[PDB]
Amino acid sequence: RPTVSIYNKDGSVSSETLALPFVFKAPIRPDLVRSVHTAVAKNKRQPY
Amino acid sequence: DSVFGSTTEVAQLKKNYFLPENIISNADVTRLINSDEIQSIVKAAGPSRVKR
Amino acid sequence: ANPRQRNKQRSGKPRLTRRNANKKAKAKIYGNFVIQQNWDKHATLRQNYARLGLLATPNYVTGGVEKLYP
Amino acid sequence: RSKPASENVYLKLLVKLYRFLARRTDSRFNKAILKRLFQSKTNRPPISISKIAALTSRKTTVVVGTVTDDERMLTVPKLSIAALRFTKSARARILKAGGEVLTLDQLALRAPTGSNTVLVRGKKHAREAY
Amino acid sequence: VNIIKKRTKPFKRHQSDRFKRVGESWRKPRGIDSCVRRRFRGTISMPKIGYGNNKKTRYCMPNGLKAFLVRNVSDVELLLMHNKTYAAEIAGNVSARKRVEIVEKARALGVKVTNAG
Amino acid sequence: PTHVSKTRKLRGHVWRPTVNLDRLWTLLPNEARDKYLGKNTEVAPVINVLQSGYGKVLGKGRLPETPVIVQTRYVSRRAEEKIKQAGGVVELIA
Amino acid sequence: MKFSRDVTSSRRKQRKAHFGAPSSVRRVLMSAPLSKELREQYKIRSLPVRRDDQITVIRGSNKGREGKITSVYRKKFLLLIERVTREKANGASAPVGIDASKVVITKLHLDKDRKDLIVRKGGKV
Amino acid sequence: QQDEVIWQVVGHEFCSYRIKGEAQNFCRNEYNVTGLCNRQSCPLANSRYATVREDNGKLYLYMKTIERAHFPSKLWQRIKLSKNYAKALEQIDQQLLYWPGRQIHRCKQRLTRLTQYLLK
RNA sequence: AAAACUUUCAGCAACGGAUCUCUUGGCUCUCGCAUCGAUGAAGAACGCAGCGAAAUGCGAUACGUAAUGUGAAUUG
RNA sequence: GAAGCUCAGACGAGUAGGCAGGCGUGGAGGUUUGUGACGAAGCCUUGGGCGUGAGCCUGGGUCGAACAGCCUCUAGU
RNA sequence: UUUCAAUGGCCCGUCCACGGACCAAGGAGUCUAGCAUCUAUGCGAGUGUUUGGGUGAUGAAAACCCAUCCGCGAAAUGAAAGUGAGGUGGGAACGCCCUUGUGGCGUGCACCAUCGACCGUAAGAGCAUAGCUGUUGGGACCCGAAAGAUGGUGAAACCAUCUAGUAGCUGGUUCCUGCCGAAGUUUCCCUCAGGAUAGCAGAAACUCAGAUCAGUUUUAUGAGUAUGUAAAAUGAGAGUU
RNA sequence: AGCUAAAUAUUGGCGAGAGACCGAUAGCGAACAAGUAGAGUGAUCGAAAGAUGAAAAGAACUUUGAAAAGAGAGUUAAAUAGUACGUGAAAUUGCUGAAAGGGAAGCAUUGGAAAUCAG
Repeated sequence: RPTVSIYNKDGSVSSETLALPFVFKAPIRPDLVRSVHTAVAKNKRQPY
Repeated sequence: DSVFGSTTEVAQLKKNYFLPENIISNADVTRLINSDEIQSIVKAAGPSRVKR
Repeated sequence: ANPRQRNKQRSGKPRLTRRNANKKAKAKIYGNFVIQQNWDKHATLRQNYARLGLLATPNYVTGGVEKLYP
Repeated sequence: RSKPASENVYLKLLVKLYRFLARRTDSRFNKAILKRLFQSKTNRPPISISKIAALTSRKTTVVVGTVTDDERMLTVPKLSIAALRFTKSARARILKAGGEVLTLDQLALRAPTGSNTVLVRGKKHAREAY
Repeated sequence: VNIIKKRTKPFKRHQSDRFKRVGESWRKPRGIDSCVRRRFRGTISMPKIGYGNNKKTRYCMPNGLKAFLVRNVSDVELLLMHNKTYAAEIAGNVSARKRVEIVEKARALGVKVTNAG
Repeated sequence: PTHVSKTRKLRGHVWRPTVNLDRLWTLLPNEARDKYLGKNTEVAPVINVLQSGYGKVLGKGRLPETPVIVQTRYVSRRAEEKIKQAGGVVELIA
Repeated sequence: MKFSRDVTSSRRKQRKAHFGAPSSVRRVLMSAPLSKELREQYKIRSLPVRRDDQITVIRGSNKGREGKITSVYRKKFLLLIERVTREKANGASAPVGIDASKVVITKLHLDKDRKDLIVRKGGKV
Repeated sequence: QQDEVIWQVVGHEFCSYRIKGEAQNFCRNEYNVTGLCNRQSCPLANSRYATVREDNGKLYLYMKTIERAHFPSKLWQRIKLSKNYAKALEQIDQQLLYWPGRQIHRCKQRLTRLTQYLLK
């Protein structure tokens, strides 16, 4: 599993590293994300 | 790791949740077409845009 | 719209503006002095009770619990 | 149908890979697979793990669609399946108890012409009221 | 390849001339005895797909360049590749200060400006 | 979606729940299946079919041959002998 | 961001409140900044205008002019400063009003009522 | 994940570099070589590429690799050319000989009109 | 084939008040609260400012009085 | 732009109905380092250009403060 | 652009008749509940968090998390007690040959059949959501009819409500281009209006590369120049649920 | 025979905070002196009407006119902002210029004449 560098406040790469979480290998579905977000972006409307 | 989990191990912060497994294993079709295992069996290619 | 609310729309008398709304109206604690010192004016009551070691309810919680760490 | 009805970008990759194979080999397996990728969800019914186990003991098994699990049957044989999707229970049962699971992109790497592969299908009845 | 336009005159809605309430814009008639819909003699001509122009010479000005609408100078930088086939057209609301910046930039890049004036 | 409608393209034109023996072994936890099924142990499992949502057991399916105790409010006549050759007994709830 | 439910960020209600402000509230909307030498030795940033205060007009066609305020014309949010005027057609001189935010204060009208306020608003005198 | 799944997201319809016109579309990205929404052109879509641009009477070529494609700070490697026009044509094409040479035409074409812009 | 008259085209002017931009108003939702009157209420009529007819406020103490607060106005 | 490119052949009326692809309208999310007092929107014109078309872009005039292309969401379109 | 000449061109919508003096703005298949089909997405013998509880400091009516239940499905059948579950043929794909192939040979998913059994079961396929379309009910595409009811005000009439009352009917119903394209009639059922099955028009899923069809004619007739029937010419890819 | 919190309802009252709402034929009947002008014996009914400009700086003065007003001026960034006041469409009308017209016009195709534009 790959690692990713951790950045200090100044910008220097710290010695520590974390392994990339499995979620970053999840499928990328621009068709699904729009279908969900179309309805979820509707759930704060006020009636008129 | 616990907010989302893994495709084979349940997430800790979401119950009975495993990540969605990909429909396709490898996401490189253009490499799949241009790989040996297919290029060895594929019959001879036709021509490109064909003369009138 | 009602004549009554048209009265103070066409009147010159200033309203009775009453300034009341508070987002997160988390009521502060009186009663016991010990708990009132060691209350968290931000965290919720069921967090605060479990922080102190006090059972918020003896009966089962009719929903979910809070799990922040595995 | 010239293209699938799904906006699944990953499906269009399978079709693109298997549109190349359909016209560039004589494999009637490829033409059958490409056509079945076009068919709707109602026409790609699920097959069960048990049914696959029966059909192999009655070679990589190929089913376009889903492979669900059969809880009634307990000890799963060794199998090599290649399907569009797998239910989580079915995938664990095939993988832990014996063989391995594949996918239609991997299966093309394995058998581009479909040699030594059985192309199964699931009972296309749905409800079928009468 | 040159340009040939299969028809120059526009299409005018029937009786558009007679009435000011009837617009000068084409609406297809729906009457079942409409001489215009039944394409009689000396009647107005209905648009058909047969009138469509040549694909290789479509959306082309009589000087063989397709008009690309330009709002700022960063749009003219896009026509860098296609100076030989696209003509830069200034948007109608671009101020005088920006307009000269675009025209001077287009002149440097060799991109024709349809409305340089 | 009032943009994709047909009026848009028309502008201008005029109590005994049932369980069966095949499913019977699934009601027990997956862990204890791996230590009671296929192993010859003196202790037999208890499958309290009542405490899963069924009152009756039916005779569908075949039986793994491990003697098993099944707790039911009701049992089919051809369900109970099928577990008999399986070595187990039906235990009836009062 | 106004994190409070106490205050309204409606545009409609903010304009009604500005244009329905009573004189005892218009008196605050008519504040003016303090000039640099006033600002540093009183440690205060602004002040509501008062008659007889000496101001210099910062912005407008009367830029750089000075003068004394004659009357803080509160109904129309205007300040009438002496010896700044516009000439009417017939020959009369009708002063025009400058806004209290477009003028800076270079000399105050100190009174015991103002002195308490200056030390009230974190100042020194 | 890889070049084709990224293509069907950044490339096909929605990007921050696309300009759809009367009947077609352009590609505003600076690192493009044709200005069009094409796979052989779009870097967001594809792996290693090469294209040239103009700065203050000077030309510069940008290059990228695959091992470094995940680290965007130093992902692009720039080379500055301030010697001559015909030299620039040779300085560019020489560095892309080990590279697929289908887009050498587009690269060489770009230098010419960049040079022509400097003259005009 | 002249002028007028009629018609069309263009320019200007008229008429008219569309379009656009605005907007201390509407409508809809949510939130908080419970407080009219025989100690004369709701409503009605008359009346009052230096100059007010409307509207507001107010009651022969009449565009108010006392008290507290602010701290120099009101404005035609 | 694999939704692409290329070669070839045939066919073209059309009511009821069936079928796909587009043009314009008010608002919403995203985007364009987007347009604008050096003149936004509108409006006008014997000015020009584009599309078979719905429509679009533009010159000049008038005008004075906001508007739009693209991907999508929504309708008192 | 305007005018001129040559040829042409009945006024539009509606059902002769009815509507139309002219212009600008407004103006009609909408929202919603249930059901049905289809496509997509998520999961899969399961599925659905949003009645609630938890949580959310930054737009806290959003997002995020979850306990017990419950809905539908996982088993039917009888009115009810009660009870309660294959091999043959083809056939998609693969292997295999002889040496191509053909053909043979295996393998046989779906499904179709025959031929078998078990009480419908036979190795479960659904559940939710969004979209499209159809239909039923709500004012229900827009406008429009004669009455009535309540409670009032005058001296039966009048007034505000019920009330957007009632429509089998009248009139109107707003953008473009493209593709395909009818029947205009048998059939029956049918007190009543209709309902039909079929035909014509389509959309999806599956067989043979056919001698399968044909608004055609032949061949052979049989009987009375015609008539029907079965069995070569010609064209076409014909089919089916 | 009797009482009783909370959870629950809330187009009215006293206030607030919003909105994928409407934008002056819309939205409440009423954005404005609106339940107002007004109508009816009465019960009831019931409208239309928003925008000068940054600031009135609302046009001094002369002249013609009895007056209304006009013409000069003057204010302004602008009077193509003059209170009949942002923008100022169409119908409709007046003048000017061009053109055609013998009991129709309008339109269509093709070209000439004049006008005008481009490349």
